[PDB]
Amino acid sequence: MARGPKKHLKRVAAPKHWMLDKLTSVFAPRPSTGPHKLRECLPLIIFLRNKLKYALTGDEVKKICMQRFIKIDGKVRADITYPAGFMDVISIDKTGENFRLIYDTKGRFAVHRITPEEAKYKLCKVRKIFVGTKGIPHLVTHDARTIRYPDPLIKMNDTIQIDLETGKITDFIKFDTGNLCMVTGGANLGRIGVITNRERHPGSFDVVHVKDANGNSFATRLSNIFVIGKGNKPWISLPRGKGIRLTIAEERDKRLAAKQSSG
Amino acid sequence: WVCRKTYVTPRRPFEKSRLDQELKLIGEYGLRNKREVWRVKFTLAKIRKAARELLTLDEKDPRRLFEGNALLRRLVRIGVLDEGKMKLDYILGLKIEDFLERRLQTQVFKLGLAKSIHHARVLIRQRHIRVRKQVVNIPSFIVRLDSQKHIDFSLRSPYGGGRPGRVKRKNAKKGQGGAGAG
Amino acid sequence: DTVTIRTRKFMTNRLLQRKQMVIDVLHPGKATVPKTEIQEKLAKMYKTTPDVIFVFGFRTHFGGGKTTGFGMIYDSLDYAKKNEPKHRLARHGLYEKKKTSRKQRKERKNRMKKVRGTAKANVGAG
RNA sequence: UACCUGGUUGAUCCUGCCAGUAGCAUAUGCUUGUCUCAAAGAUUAAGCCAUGCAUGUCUAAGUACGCACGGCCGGUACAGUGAAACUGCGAAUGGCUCAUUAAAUCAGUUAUGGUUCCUUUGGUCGCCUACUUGGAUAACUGUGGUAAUUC
RNA sequence: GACGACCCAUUCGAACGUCUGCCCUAUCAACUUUCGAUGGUAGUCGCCGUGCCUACCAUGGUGACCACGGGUGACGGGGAAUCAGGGUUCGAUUCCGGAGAGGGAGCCUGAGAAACGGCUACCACAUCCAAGGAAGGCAGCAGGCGCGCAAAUUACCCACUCCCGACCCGGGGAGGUAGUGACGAAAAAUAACAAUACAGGACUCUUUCGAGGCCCUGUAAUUGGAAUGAGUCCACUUUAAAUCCUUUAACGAGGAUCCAUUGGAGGGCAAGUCUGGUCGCAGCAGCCGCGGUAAUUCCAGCUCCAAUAGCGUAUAUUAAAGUU
RNA sequence: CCCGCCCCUUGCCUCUCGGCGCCGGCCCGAAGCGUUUACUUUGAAAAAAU
Repeated sequence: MARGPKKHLKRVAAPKHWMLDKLTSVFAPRPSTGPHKLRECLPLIIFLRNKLKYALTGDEVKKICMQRFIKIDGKVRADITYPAGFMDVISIDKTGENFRLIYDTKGRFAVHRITPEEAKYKLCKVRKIFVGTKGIPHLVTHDARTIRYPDPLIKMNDTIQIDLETGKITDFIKFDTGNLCMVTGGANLGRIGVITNRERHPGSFDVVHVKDANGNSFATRLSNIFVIGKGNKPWISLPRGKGIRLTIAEERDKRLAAKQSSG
Repeated sequence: WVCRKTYVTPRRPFEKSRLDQELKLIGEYGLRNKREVWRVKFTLAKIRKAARELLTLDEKDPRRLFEGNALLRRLVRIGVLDEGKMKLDYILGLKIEDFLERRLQTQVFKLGLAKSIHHARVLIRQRHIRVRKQVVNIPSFIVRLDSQKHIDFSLRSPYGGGRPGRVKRKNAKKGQGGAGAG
Repeated sequence: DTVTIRTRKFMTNRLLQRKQMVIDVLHPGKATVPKTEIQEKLAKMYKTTPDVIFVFGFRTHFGGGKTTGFGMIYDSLDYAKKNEPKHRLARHGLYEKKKTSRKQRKERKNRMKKVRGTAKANVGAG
């Protein structure tokens, strides 16, 4: 079957980090088309009945979205399979709560509640600079927003703080060694550490070393690096564990050390 | 979806020596079938197979430490192994009888009221015992070490408090309606 | 008989206008009491009266002596009547849907394909 | 469980096969008290098929003079509900089978700086008529034709 | 707010292309070329790159490191069975990719199709008819015929899971539920305890004799008290509605019934030179061999052994095979 | 069995642009690489179920 694009998605080929079961039926939600990559998305309904358990059936989530209590990036969305991804803020204004989508140290989108103050902006990577007609420059970001007239000194692999309401960036970082970074793709995920070094090749990818403040060195491809703030100075509130990432032996030891699994 | 076959069959079909061991082992613990024996012996040989891996690979490699620690923890948790042992070499000193001792029917007999091992199996199945608060029908439980002092009769049953059975309660009414006047 | 309803996973679900918890029940007599009896008692534990209590679940553990279900409590009637799955409203009546069903529907449709401009005729034919 | 046992001779030691042994999956015989899990017209005929059913769809927001219902008071564009019909969108997804197919398919790896892209998301949206231009089609009404059709 | 539209970016992809990887055959060793084979130059065509196609021109390309040709009960892969180490065999079948809707060819619409629950024609089939004409494609779910060693209900329902639509509201044999089901897997009932009765042996006393006495055993006779689900069955519960299960009344066990079978007993190989019948007949026997009047192997009875809700038989395949 | 020393020691330079130094002048990291492979060791990179 290949006379056009498919529309079903199974459960057993579903991207594994949404933590689905398999004794519910064959299908899984499928992200609809949008700004983030299909693998990198967390569909809306999985945050609302397969995490926080406001709803219990998919029809219930549709009944929440219809009354429009949900926002994403300060605008109103009303699908059940809206494709939100990394660095967005969800905002329920009927609870007074704001969430942030960020990577756990085990590489899955966690619940990271935040102040309303922080929830007025997000961190956006620059990917492309493109001169349009009549000599105007542009930015292009991973959340796929086109912000016209950027000041010229911003280059790709940099990051920019965006004001959700108005565009028109507040600050930026210029990519270099000794800046604090998060990993967003690759087999490493959610790890935090300073850049330390870069390496360039002519075509065919290139890699970027990273080192943290716990004395571990690891590397990742260039295009999986994301900047979060100046050296040892995050401009976001980080979820617990701080991207350090333990081994399984040490992690076991903590649970049996406090002797705690309930409270 | 997922299944597996727990027991295995003997390689040789007949051998007087082998058969005598399987017979006398069943006699001791009051087991039903030889399939209930080979099941146990599978478990032992399985644990012995995992163990034989870990002994070859240098100490202070992460695979050997984390696995061994959690393996031995589980052997200690059921109490077929001492913590005065707790080395991977002592896994191999394990043998068939220590498993069979931890079975529920053996522990019913050992630490509760029975008259023979044959009695004790029947009490578990006729629901006259519990394990802490919970009725069981399984005389093949394996009983965690901590819980070998919470084996009690059932809180409702003719043994301990609870209603009289229908052999008793029949005969009580046999003094008034079975021979009382009719 | 002996009825113990014990409160576990209390959540105030403002978005759906309800309060959802677990219904943990202990009873060493005959386990499993009617769901009608349960919602009476839970009505007089948060004082909300039994026309906004809804319960379901109630599988009884092996050996009895405990049963565990899942219960909602709505703020008002109209909020229940709107949200509530159709079968759960019809469970203790205040709602129904007449269902013929599912052969009468299909057989009408296939007859309707044959005519045009009149939808009422095939239905009139009985 | 890193294993063998019977058979060529009057007798012995070899070579070698046969038979014995255990698992697995299809068929079949005989027998069967309770519980949970569940494979099932592939093998041969990608042979052939009665009958029934398996894709439709409307919000305050494209088009309501149904003579339908309703109104309460109507019409100033003019209600409220609304079958029908034009219009929009989908039917290129799923489901099923394994016949063809040996560098083909396919798998890992790479490339579009050689290209297209419904849709979503973000930008782009001022070189005797305008108080709003033109004329037909369906439903509908009425009259028909065929042995017979979703004509 | 709703709607529409142009271009760029993005998402979902799509399409071509790189390197490496494939089962058997030499009783297949040379093959390919103007019916383009390989290359050059320009053009045509196509979404674009390209002998994809045309004109002109060049004479190459591939092979014993197995080409080319032929075969395949060959869809490919993620995998599956067996196994010390190394391997061998299988993969139609739930995920991913591909191909196809009786066989062929052509084509409309659309962003997307060489679509078949769209269309047009041939060929092969087959239906209705007033004989003038008209209509059809179950390798979709059920069901039937045929084929065979060999395979289920013309059941219930959109509640779950998701998908489709102008849309919170509609629809979906996708999907969920039940039935048939000894493919296969997990759990484990078919009697437990005293009395009497004989029986054994440690033990004690006694010079032996003998007696006492303890530990257990079966085994008879009855019994005695106790216990329980198998079933029957009001009730709760389950769920879309129901079944089942778990939960609970009341009934429900004395061994005779609320009955365990399948194979075997000469050797391999755990188990009888018991009795009757048959007497190289009838039959048994994977193998070696049994049967000709005293049958440890046949036909039965008795007894015993193995496995146990299972066991036997046929065939494919692995281990056994250091007999690839 | 990580720096260096006998001649060698991660072989060289040449330098120049953007930091570190010390008091215009001077020193040392990054830039071309050691004839090529295999081999070995580490990273990156990999759908899920099993």
